[PDB]
Amino acid sequence: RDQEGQDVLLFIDNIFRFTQAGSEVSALLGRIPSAVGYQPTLATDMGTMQERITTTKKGSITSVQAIYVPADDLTDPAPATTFAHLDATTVLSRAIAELGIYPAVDPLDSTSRIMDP
Amino acid sequence: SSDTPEGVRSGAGAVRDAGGAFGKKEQADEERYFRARAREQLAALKKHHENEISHHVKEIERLQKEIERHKQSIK
Repeated sequence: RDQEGQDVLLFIDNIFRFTQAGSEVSALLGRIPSAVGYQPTLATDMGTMQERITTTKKGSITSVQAIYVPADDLTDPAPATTFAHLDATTVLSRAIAELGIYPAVDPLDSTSRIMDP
Repeated sequence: SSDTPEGVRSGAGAVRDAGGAFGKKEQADEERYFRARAREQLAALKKHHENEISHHVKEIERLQKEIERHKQSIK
């Protein structure tokens, strides 16, 4: 992006193990935990990583991140904080593979925030 | 949130495990049936308790006929 000026991609597998490992560092030092057990600096630590992926004047960085939703809880503190940064979703479901359709993309539950005229 | 092992599920026979107003709509419904079959079968215990002597009686008559045959053979 900087030294060459191209359109980078970047895959992180997955965005929950980034978050879960920050809570282990923060609890080995001694900091008192937040809500359900995560670290107090949960949104800033995600902030300083997720803000370095932008579209500057030279080039850009795009990102594609897999998400694990614990205990089917879409309001859990770790996927709540990650959803505040997202501009899309992609859902791979078990049923669309049975129809024979590839890639297995669910076109009713996959969103995009820039869907606007 | 049921198509996942992480998402919680239910057991078998949990309606009467709660204790609501379906667990007592069912605990009483079973007593309003099996109290009235308890006197269809308490009345017919006069007949078939006499019938089990009548069957025994039947056997006795049968055995006495065999004895009769043997007694005539001896004669």
